Amino acid sequence: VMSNLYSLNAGSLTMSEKREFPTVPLVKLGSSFTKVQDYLRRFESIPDMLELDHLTVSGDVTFGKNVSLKGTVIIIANHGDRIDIPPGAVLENKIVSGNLRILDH
Amino acid sequence: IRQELELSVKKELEKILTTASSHEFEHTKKDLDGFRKLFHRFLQEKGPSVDWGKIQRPPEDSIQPYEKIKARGLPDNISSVLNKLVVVKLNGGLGTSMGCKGPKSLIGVRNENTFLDLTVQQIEHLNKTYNTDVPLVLMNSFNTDEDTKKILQKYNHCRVKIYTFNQSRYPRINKESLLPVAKDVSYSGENTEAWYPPGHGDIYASFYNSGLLDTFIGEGKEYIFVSNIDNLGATVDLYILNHLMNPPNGKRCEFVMEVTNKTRADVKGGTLTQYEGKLRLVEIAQVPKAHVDEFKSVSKFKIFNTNNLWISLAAVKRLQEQNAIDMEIIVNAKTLDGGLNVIQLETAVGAAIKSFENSLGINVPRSRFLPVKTTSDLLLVMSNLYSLNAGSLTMSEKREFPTVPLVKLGSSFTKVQDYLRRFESIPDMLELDHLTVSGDVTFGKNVSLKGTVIIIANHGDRIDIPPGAVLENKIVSGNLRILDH
Amino acid sequence: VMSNLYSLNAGSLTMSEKREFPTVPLVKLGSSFTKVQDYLRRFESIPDMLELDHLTVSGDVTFGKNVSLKGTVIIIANHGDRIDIPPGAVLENKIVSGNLRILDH
Amino acid sequence: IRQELELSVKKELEKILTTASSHEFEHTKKDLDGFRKLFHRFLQEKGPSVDWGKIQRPPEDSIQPYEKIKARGLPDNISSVLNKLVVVKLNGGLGTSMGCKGPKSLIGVRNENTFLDLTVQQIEHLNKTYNTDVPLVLMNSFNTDEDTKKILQKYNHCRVKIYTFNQSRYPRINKESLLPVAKDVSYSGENTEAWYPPGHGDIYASFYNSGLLDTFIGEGKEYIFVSNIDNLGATVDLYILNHLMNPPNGKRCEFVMEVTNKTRADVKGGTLTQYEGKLRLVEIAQVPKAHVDEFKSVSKFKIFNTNNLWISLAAVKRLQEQNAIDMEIIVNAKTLDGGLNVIQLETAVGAAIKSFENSLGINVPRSRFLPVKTTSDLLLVMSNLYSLNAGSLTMSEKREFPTVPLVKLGSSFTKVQDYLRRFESIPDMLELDHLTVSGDVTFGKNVSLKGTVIIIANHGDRIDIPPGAVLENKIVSGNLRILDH
Ligand SMILES: O=c1ccn([C@@H]2O[C@H](COP(=O)(O)OP(=O)(O)O[C@H]3O[C@H](CO)[C@@H](O)[C@H](O)[C@H]3O)[C@@H](O)[C@H]2O)c(=O)[nH]1
Ligand SMILES: [Zn+2]
Ligand SMILES: [Zn+2]
Ligand SMILES: [Zn+2]
Ligand SMILES: [Zn+2]
Ligand SMILES: [Zn+2]
Ligand SMILES: [Zn+2]
Ligand SMILES: [Zn+2]
Repeated sequence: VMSNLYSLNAGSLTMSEKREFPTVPLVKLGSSFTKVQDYLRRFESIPDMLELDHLTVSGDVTFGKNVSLKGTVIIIANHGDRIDIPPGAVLENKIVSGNLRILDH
Repeated sequence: IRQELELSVKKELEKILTTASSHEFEHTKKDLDGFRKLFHRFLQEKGPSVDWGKIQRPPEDSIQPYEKIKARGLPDNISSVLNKLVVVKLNGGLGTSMGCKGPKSLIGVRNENTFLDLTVQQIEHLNKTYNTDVPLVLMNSFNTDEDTKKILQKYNHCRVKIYTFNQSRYPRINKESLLPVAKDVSYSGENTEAWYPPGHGDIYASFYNSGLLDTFIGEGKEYIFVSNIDNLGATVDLYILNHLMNPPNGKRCEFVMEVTNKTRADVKGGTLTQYEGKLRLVEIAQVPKAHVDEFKSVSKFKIFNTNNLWISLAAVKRLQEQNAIDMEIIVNAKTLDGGLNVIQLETAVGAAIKSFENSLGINVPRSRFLPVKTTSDLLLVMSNLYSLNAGSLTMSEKREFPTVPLVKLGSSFTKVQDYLRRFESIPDMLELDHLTVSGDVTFGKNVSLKGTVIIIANHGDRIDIPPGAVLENKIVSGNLRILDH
Repeated sequence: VMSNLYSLNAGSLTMSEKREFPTVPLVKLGSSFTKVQDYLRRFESIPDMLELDHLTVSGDVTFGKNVSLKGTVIIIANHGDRIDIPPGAVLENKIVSGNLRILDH
Repeated sequence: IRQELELSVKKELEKILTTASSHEFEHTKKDLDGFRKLFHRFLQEKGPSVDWGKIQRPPEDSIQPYEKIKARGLPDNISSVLNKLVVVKLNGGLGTSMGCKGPKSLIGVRNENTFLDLTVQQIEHLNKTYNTDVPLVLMNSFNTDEDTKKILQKYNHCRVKIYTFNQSRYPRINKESLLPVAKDVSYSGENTEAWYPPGHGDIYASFYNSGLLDTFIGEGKEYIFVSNIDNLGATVDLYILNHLMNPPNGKRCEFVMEVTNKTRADVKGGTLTQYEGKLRLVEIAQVPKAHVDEFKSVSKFKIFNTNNLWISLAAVKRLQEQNAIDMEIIVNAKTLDGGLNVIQLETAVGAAIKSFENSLGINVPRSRFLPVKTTSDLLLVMSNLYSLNAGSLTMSEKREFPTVPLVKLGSSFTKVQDYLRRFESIPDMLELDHLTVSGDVTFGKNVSLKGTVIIIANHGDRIDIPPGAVLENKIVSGNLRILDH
């Protein structure tokens, strides 16, 4: 609902005219995202989901600004591990797993 | 300059020619002739491109929905139309994508039936029920010709007339220097890396030179139906056939291609446009990089090409006789193990649709387009998700939702041996929707996969899904090993 | 006592006649199964132990519905690791170990 | 509308006022008056209020190269010229960024010497060698005043007259209400929730009201040298002082700020320009909408402000008693304990340069601009890379190349306490160019770092660099625990 997948007017949401395929994508964020505070925290910005179809996020994950999610994206971070998807990242039909931490210099 | 290039290449080509066993010299000469013409055309125009201004969406009567065709009903006498048809299957390729050495056609698909077994079973059963005699023509390649002929013996008692004709063989040409890399050696020289099957497209030239189209046109045949051996959906359709040999208002269509609607997946290409009065198959490479996104857009172009084509022998002969048959030049670059950057010129059978009169598209269900590119497809096709009869696969009546699920097995599964190894049995996928398997994974017997199952095993780790396991909308990760006690 | 290993009638328990041999099997559930609450929560249902001899389960372990245990089963989840036995899983003469998490979708 | 709301706010402030300290009651209003003036002023000009056209680059001789001043620069008499000067240091800052409450000035920088200790040392040694009497003055804040006045007992016997004055404290203002945050709890609820220092501008208002202006101008002082206590480079320069009090052609300069060339790091600061006939300090904020990217361009504006200023007390009195002092209103916002969003108004001391006659910048070497803001700077300053003499740091002459090396310590090193703990001694960094350390890292005694050194201890991991280790153009990673036996 927050993504550009949808458009809001007069308190009414409708799917984007720019959605190439009429269907609503599938998105399952893990337990790390369950609480709204956490959800908001972990998305630097709401990524581009206009071309998205499947999205599975499981572990400890974060999203920088201007990430773009297309088609089937399965990001999975194992227990203990964490994944920091860098900003501007374009994930299209990728399955991304492991343990990556991005730190300030 | 360009002329000097051409003539410089060709007399070197003449030098190559001088090497030949007489066994298959004259048939070599033609191929060289064919190549050379391709090369003459190659430099006739460069940066092959299309004027986007002159492009248009096809008229609504130029791509008819298959359900109208089926609406019309099947023909009054199936025999008389089946006897006017000939089945052609493309067999140019081998199972290296599936990690098998031999021709693809031979890889086992379901219950010890290989692709070829399935095609043969189909046409045979077709004949047996309709008391007709349809031929099967296999367009082989130098990589598959021999490997393939060896096994044709199995079909001596099966009720079908299997033919064969070898596709051309063109020299790979170096990229920087537009010269051929061949050392004037035969096939036996292990210089097979210096040759290639031009195109699925040269079939016109290859089918003409084989003399089978004259046999068949003389034998009272009107149409050939070309498809791939791996495309399990490319059955011979009696409705499409009816619309071909009993045409309404007397419109004879020389060339009709099956198209289907695009998914976000298959945006790849092969969409019909109206260009300069006639239908044209347009591929992404042909489109400028300015309008490449607009070309992919599903509003403007809703369909794409299934290389299921029905063509009239007559028109093939007429057009090939005149060299009026026209297809864009695919310049395909490759770098092989030897460490050599080369290009190889080729053509796509579909692209010729613009040279035929009254060319037509018909939007067939995806059911007719089930390419088995890789082992994940195999998993679909082997499961109870599908049902096999007379070499024809159809989706299970027990599939609650009409869609085909999505399945992506990792690199550990890529090779058929590995795939078979890792599945103790083919699991229940009747209720499946998404399946992603990534790492080192194994499946015991009587596993059941429902909805969205994402099994993921990390690098190094391994997952042994125990037998009888029911995974429904689960995402399972980690490292579990099950050992015998 | 809870399994199909015993049949209950009018309060009275009697070992199932279907049991091949009159011997009672050996079962040792780890510390994570000591409290009745955990135990109950950790077995989505009572598995099939009618052909069981040896059951040893140690560590963080979870059972799905309809699991079938036969002969000798040893399930060892190390410190920090968990093991979720998927439902319907039949284990017959096996030692199963490692770290496997089964999450909903 | 705006005025109607302003007066509404003024009433509230009067409601604030009625509570105060008997002994410290009155001046509060003086501070408060300054506040409204600020409020009036900030509503007077809403928006950019500055075009892009009238701005031009400073003409040459607007700013003179320090090398030109140092040429035949030392005065014939250094006592008399020093006797006319008073040193002012900005002490209204805490070391919370370095993880301590205390005023930043009190944080030990080198060999148990604090920033203050260094300054005091410097001017004391000045006095002792040149037989003069230079005063030192601290601009304190309500966060540092008491804490500073408590420890000033140290320098009782040190030959230097130290004075102190507290800058104004203004009430924060709510972003939507435009009314004072005014929790006023009372101040028992802490100030950060309740009050703030106006940033550097006030210096003119509070330095006058303290009576020190009249004192020093009356004592026989002509000039006042302003800088930060954390800027180790900002020493009393006798050459600048000579070009200042003994100017050529008798042209006296009432205001002069030291600027320096912009490195890639210092492209975010404010820069000197010529606007409407006079030199002015311009800020990013001052440059709305179009033409913004060019401001950053080092081609257009090659220098930035060091905040090392020299001013005439006479000019300050003359301009302050006329309220002719004009600085661009700066508005900033944030909140935390309040769980609020809050606005506070302040000004900048450097901005006032426009309101002075014969304003003149000078381009000093970075030698004089060395702001110690983080532990990473402490490591740099504490190392053999710098030599200490009488509170003055100078880069080692042994340093082959004049450039300062880059060093970045991790989150584990942010607090000076942790930082000190993690270095059994300051390593040799004299041949260092590039140092990056991240994670749980510790250094033994007599470590030597040369060239580029990257030390990465991943999450959970520790790295104990063994003592005496010499690391030269290495990147060390992993997990190593060195224990005692
Ligand atoms: O020069 C060649 C190469 C391959 N083949 C045969 O045909 C198939 C090659 O086609 P495939 O690898 O299945 O993909 P494409 O070459 O793109 O051709 C067809 O199969 C694709 C399956 O996705 C469809 O997308 C295309 O539209 C359709 O033209 C192989 O099985 C070979 O037996 C030939 O006859 N000649
Ligand atoms: Zn031969
Ligand atoms: Zn094989
Ligand atoms: Zn459940
Ligand atoms: Zn000068
Ligand atoms: Zn300050
Ligand atoms: Zn002293
Ligand atoms: Zn600490």
